[PDB]
Amino acid sequence: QVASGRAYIHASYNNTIVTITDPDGNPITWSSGGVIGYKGSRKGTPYAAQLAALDAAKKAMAYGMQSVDVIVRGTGAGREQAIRALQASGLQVKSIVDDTPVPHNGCRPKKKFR
Amino acid sequence: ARRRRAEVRQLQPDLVYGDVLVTAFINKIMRDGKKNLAARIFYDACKIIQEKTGQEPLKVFKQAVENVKPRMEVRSRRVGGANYQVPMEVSPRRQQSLALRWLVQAANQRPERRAAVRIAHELMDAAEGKGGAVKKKEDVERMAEANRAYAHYRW
Amino acid sequence: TMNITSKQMEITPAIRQHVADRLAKLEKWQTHLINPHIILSKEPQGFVADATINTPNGVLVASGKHEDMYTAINELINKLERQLNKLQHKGEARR
Amino acid sequence: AKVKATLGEFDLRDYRNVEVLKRFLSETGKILPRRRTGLSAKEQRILAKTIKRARILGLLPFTEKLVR
RNA sequence: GUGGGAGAGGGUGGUGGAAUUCCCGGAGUAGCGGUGAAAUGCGCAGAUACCGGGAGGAACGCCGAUGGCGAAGGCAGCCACCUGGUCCACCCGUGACGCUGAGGCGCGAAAGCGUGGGGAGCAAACCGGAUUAGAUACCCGGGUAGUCCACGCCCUAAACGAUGCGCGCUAGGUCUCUGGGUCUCCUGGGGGCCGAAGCUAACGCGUUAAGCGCGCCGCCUGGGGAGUACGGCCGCAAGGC
Ligand SMILES: [Mg+2]
Ligand SMILES: [Mg+2]
Ligand SMILES: [Mg+2]
Ligand SMILES: [Mg+2]
Ligand SMILES: [Mg+2]
Ligand SMILES: [Mg+2]
Ligand SMILES: [Mg+2]
Ligand SMILES: [Mg+2]
Ligand SMILES: [Mg+2]
Ligand SMILES: [Mg+2]
Ligand SMILES: [Mg+2]
Ligand SMILES: [Mg+2]
Ligand SMILES: [Mg+2]
Ligand SMILES: [Mg+2]
Ligand SMILES: [Mg+2]
Ligand SMILES: [Mg+2]
Ligand SMILES: [Mg+2]
Ligand SMILES: [Mg+2]
Ligand SMILES: [Mg+2]
Ligand SMILES: [Mg+2]
Ligand SMILES: [Mg+2]
Ligand SMILES: [Mg+2]
Ligand SMILES: [Mg+2]
Ligand SMILES: [Mg+2]
Ligand SMILES: [Mg+2]
Ligand SMILES: [Mg+2]
Ligand SMILES: [Mg+2]
Ligand SMILES: [Mg+2]
Ligand SMILES: [Mg+2]
Ligand SMILES: [Mg+2]
Ligand SMILES: [Mg+2]
Ligand SMILES: [Mg+2]
Ligand SMILES: [Mg+2]
Ligand SMILES: [Mg+2]
Ligand SMILES: [Mg+2]
Ligand SMILES: [Mg+2]
Ligand SMILES: [Mg+2]
Ligand SMILES: [Mg+2]
Ligand SMILES: [Mg+2]
Ligand SMILES: [Mg+2]
Repeated sequence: QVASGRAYIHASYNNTIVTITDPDGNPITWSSGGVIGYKGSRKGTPYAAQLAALDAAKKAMAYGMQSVDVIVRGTGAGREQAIRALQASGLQVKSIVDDTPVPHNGCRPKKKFR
Repeated sequence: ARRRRAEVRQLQPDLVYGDVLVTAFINKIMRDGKKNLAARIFYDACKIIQEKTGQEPLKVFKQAVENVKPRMEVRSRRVGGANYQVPMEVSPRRQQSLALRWLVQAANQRPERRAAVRIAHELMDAAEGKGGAVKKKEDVERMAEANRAYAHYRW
Repeated sequence: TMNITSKQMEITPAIRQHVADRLAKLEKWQTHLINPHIILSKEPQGFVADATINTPNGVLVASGKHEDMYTAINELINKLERQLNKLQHKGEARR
Repeated sequence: AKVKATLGEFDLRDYRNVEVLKRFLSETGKILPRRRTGLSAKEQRILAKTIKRARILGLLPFTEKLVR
């Protein structure tokens, strides 16, 4: 049972995924737009991110989680809304960092992205 | 309404309760211009609204109107390849208009033989939260809500 | 149903069902063709074939003109087909 | 807030000097544009070449996460 | 000749981190993915999202620019070595030693071919799912050549500034890269923009000419047939001239 921990926000154009970890970074609980009754592109919406981040923090609070650092990956419609929703969670949000991965000109992208 | 804003007419208050909301209602009861008809119905109903459930027919009426006005509704936009039902708040203007309309409409579908009775009863129930009108409200409102996530496409 | 007007001309049951047959080409699109109306007409240059048709997605109007009556009718259907494919595909630019 | 003024007279071309060089990187680790460093063209080149050597040596970073 | 400069110019060796994929360990649960909306697909045989470890290939984010360099093709992480071109200064050496250039010779993007490596990502062909009246496509999930390396071929292109090379002459304004000076500026070499004169059918060009002139080379002579046929030469073939 951990009070301090982490929130990882995976925000794509298709969906928003929140996974809350221990301080070591091991998942405690997670949630997504799909974990709420959303399928299709409705998963992508900011409302969905919100509903997901809530349910994630909520579930985390049952393991006695209070403080989290928030780590953000991707450019989503739900990116900001998730950040908001964790702050309104009752969780402490001890920090916010953008870890979104970017190539130093790496692998060739799928034709869509060129 | 391309050009400016479209004036909302005010309305002569009525010669029984001196209240605009009643005439609008009587206007909505009206059919083919026969206003005298549209009047007696409302008032006859008002007889009945006192007769059974002794109370203040004004009060009952004005209550069941607030019990009808929809706070949130869907209005659907085309975005890309699909038509999204979209959540939006109703103006007080539109709520009145939707209040009165469903009221009557649901009234006239009641099984009561005499029109004023239908008007009587529908109003009495809506005051209490029961009826065709009220449903239509709650209905419209659950159809908003569930679309909460289309609230960003909002004008 | 389908109506044909031969205006200032003596037409026939046989050519009437021919125009019914040429118009049948639009059945290809599988979309309701509502009270179609063709009008055949002489002219000093050549014949004239007009048609005006409404469909769930809009209305078709067009004129064929030509020496041979049959090539006028064909021309008419050729012009109509285009209009019909456009009503059918137009907003697919839905990106 | 131009950087070549924010600092004294130095040697860009000196790859070991991490205190000078750190200033020329953004908060995210990126080489800052002329619009910030205030270097001329010819200068800004020598800068980036030597920044790069330094990051190989372990001194300057490559990327850094963005803290809000 | 002496002395300096800028540069992604070329070749060889070596080398750094970000990222993608896969594998292993952990932790965790009901979905992930994807689209205009979906479906195929992946997922309780434990996926996605998260942390640690490993393997491997390709491309080098910021700097980065309307920038630089090259005859063109083209060239971009960093280091060293080998090496071409080019500009400025000094005015020192030679004494018209020049220009062009049919043939010839060499270079020549991508695709393609041979032999042998390599194979992460991407992706013709191919298989599905959608879209659609249909959809041998566009969109989605898969996917093999190939894309990478060595060596050898192929020799094409909107190989474009659709503008051959050299020289001389004919207002300037502006910003830009790179030298030299007694540094507002002056002055070379380069990259842009606007424009005197003048050109042009117009569009536009204009000291980076499409102006005014000389030299030399290449090319045109109505459209289609046709870059086809035949002959010849070249190529492993494709196919090229
Ligand atoms: Mg989605
Ligand atoms: Mg090289
Ligand atoms: Mg190497
Ligand atoms: Mg695993
Ligand atoms: Mg099991
Ligand atoms: Mg990993
Ligand atoms: Mg350029
Ligand atoms: Mg080129
Ligand atoms: Mg001399
Ligand atoms: Mg002499
Ligand atoms: Mg030759
Ligand atoms: Mg080649
Ligand atoms: Mg190749
Ligand atoms: Mg080939
Ligand atoms: Mg082959
Ligand atoms: Mg090969
Ligand atoms: Mg092979
Ligand atoms: Mg493979
Ligand atoms: Mg078929
Ligand atoms: Mg297919
Ligand atoms: Mg595909
Ligand atoms: Mg694929
Ligand atoms: Mg594979
Ligand atoms: Mg070009
Ligand atoms: Mg040519
Ligand atoms: Mg030439
Ligand atoms: Mg110049
Ligand atoms: Mg050049
Ligand atoms: Mg000009
Ligand atoms: Mg002039
Ligand atoms: Mg000039
Ligand atoms: Mg000319
Ligand atoms: Mg000819
Ligand atoms: Mg022809
Ligand atoms: Mg050919
Ligand atoms: Mg040939
Ligand atoms: Mg031959
Ligand atoms: Mg032969
Ligand atoms: Mg072969
Ligand atoms: Mg040729």
